[PDB]
Amino acid sequence: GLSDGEWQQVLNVWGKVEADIAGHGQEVLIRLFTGHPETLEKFDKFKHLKTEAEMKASEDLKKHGTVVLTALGGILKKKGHHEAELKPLAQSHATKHKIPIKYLEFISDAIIHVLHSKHPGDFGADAQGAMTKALELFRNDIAAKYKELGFQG
Ligand code: HEM
Repeated sequence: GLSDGEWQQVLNVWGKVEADIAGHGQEVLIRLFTGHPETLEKFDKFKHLKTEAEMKASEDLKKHGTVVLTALGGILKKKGHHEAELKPLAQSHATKHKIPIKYLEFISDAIIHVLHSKHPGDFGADAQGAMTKALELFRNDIAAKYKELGFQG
């Protein structure tokens, strides 16, 4: 788990995201889609986006970014006590959306990238460490739910 100090760092970093949830969410999804085009194919409603310019101009993509980061933020604020929040997300992502855990790794990495991109010099080594642990815990708890379901891809 994370220490109390680590959780405080995570939620301090999260304040940056909360100042511009839509902008952070958009950039995270664009980073995901451009770095890993296979991920776009899981989204019937984003498949039509043929260029990054189109992605940037998509108001629905920004909207989904808000949905994604709002859900993640609610989970992070539980500081690991997130079974009720996380279980349904894991199950919808496995059973309905068919999202391999690899893609959760990709989006976790995208979040770290976007934080540095939007806040260069203001996302310190301790902060990166703590946020990485939180995202690993999130991913790992999802992975346990995936194993329960026998879901791979
Ligand atoms: C931080 C990690 C993620 C969070 C917090 C998150 C959150 C959400 C939420 C709240 C929804 C709407 C409710 C639901 O269907 O459960 C959703 C829908 C969806 N998610 Fe995720 N998600 C994450 C990662 C991913 C990734 C990596 C992919 C694919 C590469 C993905 C694919 C989808 C798809 C296809 C939908 C349905 C979208 C629609 O057509 O409305 N998610 N996600």
